[PDB]
Amino acid sequence: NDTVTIRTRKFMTNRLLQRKQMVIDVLHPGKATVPKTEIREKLAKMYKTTPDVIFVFGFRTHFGGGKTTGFGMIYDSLDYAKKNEPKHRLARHGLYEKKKTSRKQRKERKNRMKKVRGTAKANVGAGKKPK
Amino acid sequence: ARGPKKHLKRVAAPKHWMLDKLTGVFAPRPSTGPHKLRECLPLIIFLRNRLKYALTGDEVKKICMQRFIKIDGKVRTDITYPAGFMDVISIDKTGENFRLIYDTKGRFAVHRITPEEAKYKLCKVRKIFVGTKGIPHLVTHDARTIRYPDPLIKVNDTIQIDLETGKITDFIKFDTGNLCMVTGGANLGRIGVITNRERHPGSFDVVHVKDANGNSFATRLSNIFVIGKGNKPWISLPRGKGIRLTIAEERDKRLAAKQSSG
Amino acid sequence: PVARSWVCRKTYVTPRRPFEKSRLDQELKLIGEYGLRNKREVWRVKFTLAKIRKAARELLTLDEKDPRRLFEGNALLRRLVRIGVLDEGKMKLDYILGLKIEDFLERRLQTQVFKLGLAKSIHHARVLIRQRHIRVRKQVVNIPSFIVRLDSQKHIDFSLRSPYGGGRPGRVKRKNAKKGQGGAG
Amino acid sequence: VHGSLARAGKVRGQTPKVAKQEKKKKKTGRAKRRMQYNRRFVNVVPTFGKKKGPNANS
Amino acid sequence: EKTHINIVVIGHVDSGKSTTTGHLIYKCGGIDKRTIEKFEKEAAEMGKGSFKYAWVLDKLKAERERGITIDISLWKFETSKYYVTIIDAPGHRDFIKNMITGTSQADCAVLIVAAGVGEFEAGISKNGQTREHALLAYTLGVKQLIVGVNKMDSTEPPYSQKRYEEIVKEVSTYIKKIGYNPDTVAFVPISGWNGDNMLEPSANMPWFKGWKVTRKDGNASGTTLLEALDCILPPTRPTDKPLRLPLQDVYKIGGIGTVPVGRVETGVLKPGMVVTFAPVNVTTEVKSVEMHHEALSEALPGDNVGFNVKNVSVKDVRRGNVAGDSKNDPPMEAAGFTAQVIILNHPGQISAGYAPVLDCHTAHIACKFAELKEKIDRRSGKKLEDGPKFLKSGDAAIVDMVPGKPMCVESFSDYPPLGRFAVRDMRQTVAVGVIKAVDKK
Amino acid sequence: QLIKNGKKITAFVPNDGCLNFIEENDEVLVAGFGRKGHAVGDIPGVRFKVVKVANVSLLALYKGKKERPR
RNA sequence: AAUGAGUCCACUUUAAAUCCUUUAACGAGGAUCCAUUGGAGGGCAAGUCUGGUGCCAGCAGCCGCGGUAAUUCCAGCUCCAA
RNA sequence: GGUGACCACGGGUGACGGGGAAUCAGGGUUCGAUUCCGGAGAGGGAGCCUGAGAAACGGCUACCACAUCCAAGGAAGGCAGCA
RNA sequence: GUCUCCGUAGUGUAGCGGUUAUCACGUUCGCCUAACACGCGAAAGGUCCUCGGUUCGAAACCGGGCGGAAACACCA
Ligand SMILES: [Mg+2]
Ligand SMILES: [Mg+2]
Ligand SMILES: [Mg+2]
Ligand SMILES: [Mg+2]
Ligand SMILES: [Mg+2]
Ligand SMILES: [Mg+2]
Repeated sequence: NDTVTIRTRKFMTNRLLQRKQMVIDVLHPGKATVPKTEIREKLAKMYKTTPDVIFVFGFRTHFGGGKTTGFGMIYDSLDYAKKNEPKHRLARHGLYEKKKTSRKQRKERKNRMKKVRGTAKANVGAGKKPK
Repeated sequence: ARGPKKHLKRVAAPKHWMLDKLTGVFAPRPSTGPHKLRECLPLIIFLRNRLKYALTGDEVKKICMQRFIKIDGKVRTDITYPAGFMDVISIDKTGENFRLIYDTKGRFAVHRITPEEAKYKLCKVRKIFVGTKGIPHLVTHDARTIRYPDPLIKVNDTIQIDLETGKITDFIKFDTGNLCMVTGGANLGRIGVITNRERHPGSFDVVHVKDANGNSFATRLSNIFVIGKGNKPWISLPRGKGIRLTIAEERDKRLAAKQSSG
Repeated sequence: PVARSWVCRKTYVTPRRPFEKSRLDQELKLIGEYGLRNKREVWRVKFTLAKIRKAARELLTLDEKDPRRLFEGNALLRRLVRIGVLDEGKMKLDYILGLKIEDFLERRLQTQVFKLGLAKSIHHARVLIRQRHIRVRKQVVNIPSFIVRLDSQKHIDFSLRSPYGGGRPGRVKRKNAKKGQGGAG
Repeated sequence: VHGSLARAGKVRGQTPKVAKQEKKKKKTGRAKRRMQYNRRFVNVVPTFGKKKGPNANS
Repeated sequence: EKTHINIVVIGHVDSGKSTTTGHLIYKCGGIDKRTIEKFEKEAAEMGKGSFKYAWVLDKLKAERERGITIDISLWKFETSKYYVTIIDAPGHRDFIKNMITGTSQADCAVLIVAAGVGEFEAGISKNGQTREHALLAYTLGVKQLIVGVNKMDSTEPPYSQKRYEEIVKEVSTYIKKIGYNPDTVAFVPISGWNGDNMLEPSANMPWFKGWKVTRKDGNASGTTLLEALDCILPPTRPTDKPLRLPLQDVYKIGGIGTVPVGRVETGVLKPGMVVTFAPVNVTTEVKSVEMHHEALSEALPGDNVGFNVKNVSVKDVRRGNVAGDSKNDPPMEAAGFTAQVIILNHPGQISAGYAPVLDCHTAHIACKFAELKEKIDRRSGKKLEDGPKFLKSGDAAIVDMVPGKPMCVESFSDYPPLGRFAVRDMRQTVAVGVIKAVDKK
Repeated sequence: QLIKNGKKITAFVPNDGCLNFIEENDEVLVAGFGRKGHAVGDIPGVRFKVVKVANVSLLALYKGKKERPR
């Protein structure tokens, strides 16, 4: 924490997705890769925002420690951040849930429903028996 | 095949799209539109690879579906809409306008224009035919056709289409001594003046063009777009004024720029 | 199908005839004098010089004032004087044919640290580079075959994390210290 | 068949089995190249012999 | 939760061994009336109508045409309390090697004798096979069993007291001699060919009031076969002990490849780790496991399952090979072993170099007795003398042998199911014993 | 006798005692004997040599690195 | 004195992981944490060493070696090439 | 009438064609089933509905060769797609 | 898994419930030669595939198992 610094570059703003995006590098001379949460709040202090709208990813560390570079994303509002931002990053921040079944099981149910025609009760009870 | 193709491999994409090899297997495959897919710039790569407003196809799809991209004064939500030559791309939320013009190396460059200049657009007439009730027509280099043109307008001349009306306000005849631009082939992107036109019946006419620096080249007639009345262009030219300069005088320009910046 | 590239090329050529005393002795002399691991990484620099000389000879066969000849000749001479194997005043295609693989081997990082005196021998230089002790500018390099340019020549120095610049002594030093303090109160 | 296959492996059978002598490990790679360069490139011998081979059975 | 138990049916030739279990499976719901009537109509042509219930177990066409069981076969059903599977035995002098495999891959047994006159006497005798079967069950490790007498409907009078009493006392004193406890083992009268006394107490015979069984775990009373088998002792499961799995057979199923089939002795087998087969010393990742055409996530001990393996052929691994987890201690080829044996009967003296066939789990390998170490008392393992020169019947001894063919054996001190073995020659069990010390190659 | 096309050939066994590792009805792998369908050395009319027997290499058997599959 | 190959916390990566790069802590004196594959008559770099075998076994792409003192087979040692 | 020693016609191909690959004084000699373009095929043939576009086969019809279930009355097939 | 056949020196096989031998050989040794070639005469070579049972005694009479040669089935 004593020697960790954020530096921004390729900064630009767009109103198309209502955000400002940049590529940043953080300097840890002798420490591990800085945690994305730490980048989040430090960049929030940098741009006078809160560490709930900050979005960072793609942090690759140069050979031999020291510099690591990632792509930073800041939005004007959390509602816009929810509106246009990938669901996996929303789930990383905990704002999106993926509590669903496997792709294989989903395909099994989709193919089993094709054997039953029209009848709504037998079309919704298709996957009830072969669990 | 048993029908039309609706895929485009990444390596088989047009070279001027400046796509790489490792991102994926496929290319945008632009939808049918006013321009052929060989010389069109789809909006996905225009807003992802040229301006970096979007990082992915999904993001550029969101940008398009929020109805901010305006092409030729009309809102287009097609992610792979073929933009093409000198169609005005207007974004009002961020307030800039783009004119899609080839650079000196035959690639669509990011050319920014004022709104009062973006209000209009040059077109190259491709055919003139009279239709029913004796009504003349005019089909441009786009898919755009219009009725009741000036009878002085002939084939492969230039017309001034102002947006939001689709009408003609002025025109440039294809005449010796007029400023042109090459729209295909090796000399793509070169601004020059019509010096000669040799015509070969039953084949393609060849036009000889000299630029400002005196470099004279030639190209087929179908690759020429008249852009100026004599020597003043009717549009805003990109950087370099469409003057193709060789690698010998490109390298030392790079060295001078590096020396100035260092 | 797959979005790979599979564009690769070999960097060395084996000699046409094996088991000849003159070539074997010359290659062993080079290996011993420059601290190379095997014959592959001297055939590699021989192949590089062969490619450079082939390009220079072909350019020489081109006519004078030919713009392709001029452009590629200045490009090749610029690269040669950046890597430092050619003097800045010898900007001619004829002098490229006069080069030798010793000039290229002298520009290796392994030889350069030994010449600068960061290491006591060429083999010590190689192991010192491999154990992440040598840095160029700010990047640490662990590749002995790192060709050093003239601008990067001055910026070769010990790494900060290594126990030769900054602190943080090695594991054996720390173990010896803790054994010593566990033996003596 | 004329019946001469009964002698297969005869000499390898009769050969007395002597074990390999346990020896120090040999340096490999750059160290091996350094060693064999040092042996035959940096040395001065005052003895005659007309440049005898490296495996002299003197 | 539900516990799975293996049951093996042992009996004599033409003793209704398959017929009464066909009745059992039909009444408990393994087959249907349409299938059983199809079996009846198929038996109608060549006249073997008495074995229409037997052909459910007699899967082979050769078995059907010969009227006998050649090799063991498996079936499944669910009982009112827990889940069991059933194996039949050939019950024939020629197919002792076939039936001992099934009896070895067992948790419990049911023994069948025909109650008619002229068959029971031949069934229990020196030439009789009931003695051999009851011997080999305890030899291979059938801790608890039941007995059901079949075909008392052919007796005079049909369904009678005194015949039942005399036969149960005879078999009771025999099993008391061999070790089994008549109080623990249940005694049932069943009329196979007529189909009586499997689910309900048949009213044709009222003289039997039901049996009572008393065991160290608890007490139970029974009136029908289901009531008997719903109170059997649940065998222990040595899951913590590393994986051992002798192979009953190897099939080549079209679409999936080579599927070994065997009963899991120790440990848990699940798809997702590499396994090693001991006698052939080949390594292979398991792909899937499956019981009775039903997929499983685990193979608990006592489970007769077939498991699919990858990149091997049917000729690499054969019957009798034992598989085990390579991450744990891997089973592997044993040069020889030390065995303590109880010799049962042999017309001549037993000397060194005697090479009978040793039957251990599924492997049936001829082994030559390398030498004899000492003679052993019948009980307590008492020392008698050292360095024997000959042996006779009714004697226990320490013997070291090496199998002629490659074989994997496990000491009884480590793997109980693989420690048991039998010795067969002249169509009698010559010697019975266990393994103490094994060397490893 | 080759498995494909059933042709009968003669293959040299190239070491001191590797014939002892060869028995009847073995599945052997045979390669060329050096000069493209021409006899080599003092062996008349032999153009093939055994490389593997029973899916174990003759070199491995000769060096004792692994054993016959009993 | 210096380091990894490995154990292994965290970060990072990623749809989620893995791997790489970072980074705690262990981790080298036969540093047993063990480099192999083919050769040593010539072509063709390397032994007229020693012990067996005795035109046998075998080697040998080709010349050729082996019939009791084998620079060529089977081995030990030592050398050679990658 | 048309085509042929300027090689027709016929046969063979261990022939899909090309961009390309190996080798490398120059000239050449071999290889391109293989990710890009074009063609052809969906077990072998053949015939069709629909549709702008198919002689489609993860569409249909028939025959041939295989082959699944069956209560023997019938019914259902096409991995040169990913595994 | 079942069945059919075979299994004696190293090959080619006589063999008797009271004897496994010879033969073309194959090997070794003398036998002449620097090396041979040809040629003369002897010796060894068997748990009768293995293990047992019947018998006073078996290789052979019988029971197994093994290896090889034939076929029949064997689909978690
Ligand atoms: Mg040697
Ligand atoms: Mg073909
Ligand atoms: Mg091709
Ligand atoms: Mg294709
Ligand atoms: Mg088709
Ligand atoms: Mg079709």
